[PDB]
Amino acid sequence: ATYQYNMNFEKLGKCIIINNKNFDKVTGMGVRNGTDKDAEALFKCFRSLGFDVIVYNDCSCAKMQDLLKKASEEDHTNAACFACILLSHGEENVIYGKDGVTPIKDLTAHFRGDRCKTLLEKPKLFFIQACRGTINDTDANPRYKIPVEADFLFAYSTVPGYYSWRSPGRGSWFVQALCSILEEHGKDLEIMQILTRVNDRVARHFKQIPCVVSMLTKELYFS
Amino acid sequence: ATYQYNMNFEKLGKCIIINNKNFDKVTGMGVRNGTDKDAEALFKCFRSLGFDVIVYNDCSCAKMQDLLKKASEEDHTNAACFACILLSHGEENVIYGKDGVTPIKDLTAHFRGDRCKTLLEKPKLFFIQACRGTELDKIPVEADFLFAYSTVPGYYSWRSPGRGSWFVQALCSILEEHGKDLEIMQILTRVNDRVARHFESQSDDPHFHEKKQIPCVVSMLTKELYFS
Amino acid sequence: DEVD
Amino acid sequence: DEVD
Ligand SMILES: [Cl-]
Ligand SMILES: [Cl-]
Repeated sequence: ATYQYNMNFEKLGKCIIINNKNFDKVTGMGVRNGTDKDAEALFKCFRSLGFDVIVYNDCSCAKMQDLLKKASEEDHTNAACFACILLSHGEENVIYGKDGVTPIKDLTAHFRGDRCKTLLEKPKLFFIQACRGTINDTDANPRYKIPVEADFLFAYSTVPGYYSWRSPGRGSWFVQALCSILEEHGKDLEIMQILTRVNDRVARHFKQIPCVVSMLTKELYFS
Repeated sequence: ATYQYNMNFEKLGKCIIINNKNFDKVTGMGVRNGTDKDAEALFKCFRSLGFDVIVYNDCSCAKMQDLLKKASEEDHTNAACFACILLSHGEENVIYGKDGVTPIKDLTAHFRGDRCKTLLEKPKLFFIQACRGTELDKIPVEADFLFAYSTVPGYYSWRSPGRGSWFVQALCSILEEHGKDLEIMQILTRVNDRVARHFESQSDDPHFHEKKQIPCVVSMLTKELYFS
Repeated sequence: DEVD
Repeated sequence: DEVD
């Protein structure tokens, strides 16, 4: 009860997928073939969880910041949680937009406890398929005041030092492993159980080392 | 059973605690009062789990790298896992020794599968009480690694001079109560909630008064971890 | 296989 | 309180 996130809302929440395939010449990054199959697969396996999935394609850095800012300004009162999936190139601490790079923490900053009150005390999930190279109070009352970075979870396809692999004709191993486990155990297992299995699935595929960065305060079941 | 780590070994594993309290004057780092309570409390709650705990105080950067290197050179064949707790000052990607800083990933690099065969496919646990950059408030890691940070990069890691650090207080409190029952992520999630709700900073400087802290768990684990 |  |  008090150790699980309250999932008794009218809807599970919004899931925003940013699918970056084609990049400007000045970025020096090539076409990400196979990411369309990832986005479509992610669309299906997340709709099944109960998420209202929205897919954007080839977004510039300003575009990525704007749509996430707009989404954080929506009314999530009757929503249980929020999810965001990023499919693009990436270096350390940054994700690639169509025209360049933008700090990942700049994208997630919009959903902090002090900036997004309707998602306060609610799970905020970020799934990131990419390489990784190598402030006010939430409340005036100290009794309800929580850290602004609380209830955040990050699921990276890899760790800094290793590559994030993607099959041009099939898609990334991380997405395939993620959707597969969500289809089978997305309604019965806790989020860390699901992601731990994801880490194993990609590991036994053999380098690529997926990881989870969790600031969650409760256990997360998709009920 | 096939989704858990095999815990059927003679011992749970080795646990090294590095307790850095006093630092050289050249560093300009103050005394970390309360860390002695932390080190002793951690000694108790980790021994209760079944760890072989050893505590070192005020280690240099060379010493810290040495004792962890010597640890990875030991035989962990009959051990289920390995744990290491770091208690000191710190910044982004680095932790303070008595004579300066040293990168955290250099400390953990010794326990990688290619340098530590007897710990291959066994969980390596690293608990770190230190600041990780405060502007708001490289050898790669591997699978079966877990980092339990006291805070999020960019934010402070608080410590009560008379009671100890918030993260350690919460950690042993959860471990003594549910350490034998819950999976490692369940424990750390409750630690997150405990630190996030029970504590707020005390200072006559209103800018640093009643500030909040959320720990950060980085898991590369491939299986579930029960200490029993 | 390509990398990101 | 103190910081690390
Ligand atoms: Cl494609
Ligand atoms: Cl002390």
